[PDB]
Amino acid sequence: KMPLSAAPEPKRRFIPSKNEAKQIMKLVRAIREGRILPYKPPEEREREE
Amino acid sequence: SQPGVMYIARLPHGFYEHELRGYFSQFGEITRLRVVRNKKTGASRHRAFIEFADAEVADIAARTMDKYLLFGHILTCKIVPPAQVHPDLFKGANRRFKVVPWNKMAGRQLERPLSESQWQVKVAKEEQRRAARAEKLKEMGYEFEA
Amino acid sequence: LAAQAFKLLNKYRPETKQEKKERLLREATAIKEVSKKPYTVKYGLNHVVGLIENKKASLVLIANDVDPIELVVFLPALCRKMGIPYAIIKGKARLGTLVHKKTAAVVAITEVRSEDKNELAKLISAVKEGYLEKVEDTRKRWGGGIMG
Amino acid sequence: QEFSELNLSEKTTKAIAEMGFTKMTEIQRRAIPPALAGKDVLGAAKTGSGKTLAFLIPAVEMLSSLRFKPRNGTGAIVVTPTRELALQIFGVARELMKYHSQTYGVVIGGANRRAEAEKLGKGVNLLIATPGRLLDHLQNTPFVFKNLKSLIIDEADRILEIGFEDEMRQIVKILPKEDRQTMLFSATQTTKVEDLARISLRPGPLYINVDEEKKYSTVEGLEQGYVVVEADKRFLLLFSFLKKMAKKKIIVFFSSCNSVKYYSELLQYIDLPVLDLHGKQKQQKRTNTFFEFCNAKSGTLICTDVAARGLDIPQVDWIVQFDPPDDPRDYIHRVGRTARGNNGKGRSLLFLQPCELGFLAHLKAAKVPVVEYDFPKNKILNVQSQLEKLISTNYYLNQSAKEGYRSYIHAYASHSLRSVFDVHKLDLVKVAKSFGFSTPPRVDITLGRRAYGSQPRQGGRYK
Amino acid sequence: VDPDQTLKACKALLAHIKKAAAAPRPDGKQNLLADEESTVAETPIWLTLTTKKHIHDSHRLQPGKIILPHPLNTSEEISVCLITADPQRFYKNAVADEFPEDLRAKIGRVIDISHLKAKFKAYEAQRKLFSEHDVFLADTRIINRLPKALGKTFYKTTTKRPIPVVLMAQRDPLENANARPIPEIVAEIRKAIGAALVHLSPSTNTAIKVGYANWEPEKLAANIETVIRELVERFVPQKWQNVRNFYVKGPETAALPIYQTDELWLDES
Repeated sequence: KMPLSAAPEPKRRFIPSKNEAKQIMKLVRAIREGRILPYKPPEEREREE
Repeated sequence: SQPGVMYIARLPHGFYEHELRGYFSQFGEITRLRVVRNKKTGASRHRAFIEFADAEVADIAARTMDKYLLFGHILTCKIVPPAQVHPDLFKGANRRFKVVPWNKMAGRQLERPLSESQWQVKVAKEEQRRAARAEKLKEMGYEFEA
Repeated sequence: LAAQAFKLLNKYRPETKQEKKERLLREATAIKEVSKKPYTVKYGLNHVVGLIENKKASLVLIANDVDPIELVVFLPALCRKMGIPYAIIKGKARLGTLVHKKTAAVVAITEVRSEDKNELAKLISAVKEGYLEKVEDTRKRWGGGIMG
Repeated sequence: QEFSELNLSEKTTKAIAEMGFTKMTEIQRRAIPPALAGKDVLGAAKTGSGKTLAFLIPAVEMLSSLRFKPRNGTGAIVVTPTRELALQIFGVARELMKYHSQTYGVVIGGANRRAEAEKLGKGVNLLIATPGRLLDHLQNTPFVFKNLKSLIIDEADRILEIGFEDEMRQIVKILPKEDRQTMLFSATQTTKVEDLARISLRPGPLYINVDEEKKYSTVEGLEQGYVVVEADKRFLLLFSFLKKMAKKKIIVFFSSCNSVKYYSELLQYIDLPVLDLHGKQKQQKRTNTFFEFCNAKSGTLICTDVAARGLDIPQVDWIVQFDPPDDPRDYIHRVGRTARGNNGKGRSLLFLQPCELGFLAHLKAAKVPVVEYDFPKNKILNVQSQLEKLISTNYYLNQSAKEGYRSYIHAYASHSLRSVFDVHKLDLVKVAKSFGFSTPPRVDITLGRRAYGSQPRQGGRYK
Repeated sequence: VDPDQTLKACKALLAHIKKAAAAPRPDGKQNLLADEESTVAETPIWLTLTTKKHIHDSHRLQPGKIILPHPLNTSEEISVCLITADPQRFYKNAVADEFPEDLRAKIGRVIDISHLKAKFKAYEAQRKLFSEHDVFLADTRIINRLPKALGKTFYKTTTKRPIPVVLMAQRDPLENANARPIPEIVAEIRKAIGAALVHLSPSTNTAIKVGYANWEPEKLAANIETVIRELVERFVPQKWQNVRNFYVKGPETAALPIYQTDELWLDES
């Protein structure tokens, strides 16, 4: 009736992701250096091409 | 060669009369079929009885369509044993269950003109039911006139 | 029943690499110029086993053609012991297409969005009325033989 | 006499000043000066006089005066009957050693054995313990207890009532005796208590009596109401009650401090205002909160039954026993008398599951009139989905719910009336649903022939 | 209609309700979440009309609103659900900057029609929605689609049918919402909370909730006469003749009459 593990649940399973936060900040640094292109919604890419 | 009666329940709205006959006519010949429906409003009670000519094909259909997830309904396909078959169970089989507007009949009967003495029956019924109601509310106390 | 289960699991597929990078680029430029927990189909053998053991999984779909079959023989008994409804499906490649991989030995669903919780419940009941009791007597018996 | 009269250390004076205690009761004033002189103490005070400070001041003074360190092991050991009493004494000792470099710890049956073993190995100077777990740690775990100078036995009548007689006999046999000061307390005086005082204390005791002689334990002028509610709806019923009996005075009793803390945070989020008295707060906060509740027109205060055992209960409309009572005789008689009140009669409601109905048979044997309260099913405010979403999304509330669930299970397991309240008859899934869980978290409910040719051992050493 | 006769009917009904609620129950138990003042307070008072013929030729599922001098649904225990049509987020923020003293407190949830057909499609979900709140308001733009979204759970009875509110002005959802501005939206909902509801059922009986048993009897009598006058010339066909009975009523008591007949026909007989 109960789980086999009595170990505590890590707080990471209740808060937003930290790996994605680091990835998003790396992307923000890349956009600020102009290395990568920013976000354009798909209808803009369709009417451009 | 005895017929096999089949009880099908948890019917989705749509699997009523001709769809049942066609779909289980793919499974074999059907002698009779009847969907139980309400008296007051013409509407299925999600329940039906289908009589096939062959008992083995009835067992096959009930076995392979028993726990079928159809339109959010898990069906109930169970073969009624030959000893437990009620005699006049397919009384309204192979017939349409017509939707009859009972309340519209009641309203247009309320509209309907009574001629001379049925209004005397009207006021007689009115007066002694008022008398009984008067006894009931004189038990607690509330006076009325007219 | 496999079609119904795959309709629900196709509603809850994970995201591909392109959608993940596209979404992350969207958040990056939104930061340049609020969310709830994502709900997906859970996959991976060790991850799904850990979900079953902790009674987090709600429905488990096990592939039937795992070539080292030892990786999944204990799984029906484990689901029976912990009380999670399970079903054996045809094709690890089918479960693979669902999770954007070539194959998937087992998938599990734990929790869903509100708008189809009832549907998940019905599906669970469906398998536990449509597969678990048809297996209940033959799950214990030896198979095969050339008697005749 | 006030606390500044004795020449205590400045750290101890500052700690008592922060608690807010400036005047003593009789038991403190009559026990602390002889116990600071090194004399063993035999007491007759009840729960709530203030005996906790009366045995904690000499222990803290001894530990500070001999300059104890964590490498020195246990200096003083306080043995308590139940785990919640041990936790209350642990909170008091945490408040008392705010400025003292000495360590303090609790060892109670139902907790992690390995974590307690590591805690004892690192060094706990003041050890507040439960007899079975204390004996287990004294026998099978390596930790230093050779520098023991103070043994306090608290509420010995209850410990002899539960059945820890042989456990305390082995505890007194194991513990060092030379230069050990013993202080034993009991609200009654039985033959087993006399035997324990004879084996433990030295030939010359000092017998101190602080007890009221006019105990009004009459078995006729009482009326105890009860409500039969299944486990998975229990809290919901309470919540509905606590939202329908607004603009009234309600006291609610829970079995543990952890569940009180959890339900306090829960009712803060679920927009029902309450007041909380649990042993994780400052003593000053608790006294101010009880004073505010005592001088209010309405409101509800939630606390532990053992925490409000020593409390001047004011006139309230409802006394609710949500959890099983720790002392059923004391609960029925004294809590019903304080529920009835000096003026217009309040009512004492008890929450019963449909597996503890044998309590009613006990109420049949004691000739206590009962009143059954039923509730409609449609008038229960269903906030179960919101509760489960809150538990699943909030990490602090999830932790508090787990701690309250474990505390409830362990307090239910360590129950005096094991026939009426048996953990094995409890459905853990339903009670965890009451706490707000979809699946019940893992807890430990528990925590022939002799050999052929085997004659009893007559020699050798086993460690 | 003679007003002091309705007044003494209100005294008789309130006296019977008070005497019935104060009677002890003989099973040896007492109600826990109920009190005498609460049992009286939750008891409604009904007004029933027995038109000679049918008022409507079918089942009209949208109620009719009658404004009262003394409004209904005034307790803070009453929780209100608002069913909007275009962006529920817009109306959530509108509630977040509306009247926080009363309207914001009463309004418990605000949902769209899309999320209604998404999350409350099964019968358990709409039964839970029925059990949670007690006053439902719905935008007139989507009130036609509600019989399908909220099925027999909401529309077999009449007590908690959605009350129509106008939230229009004088389409992509996110970029604009064709709605009247906020203070008159507050007035529209406020006016709609306290209002007698008339339900155009086919057959003769039409019961209208008009008050409670904690009320002053003169307030109840004023409510009766106003409900009579706004009921007859607006919803009863062929006006002030079809009327036969106005029965004032308690839910578990008898029907006290206000009898309005010398004649039971029209000209045809």
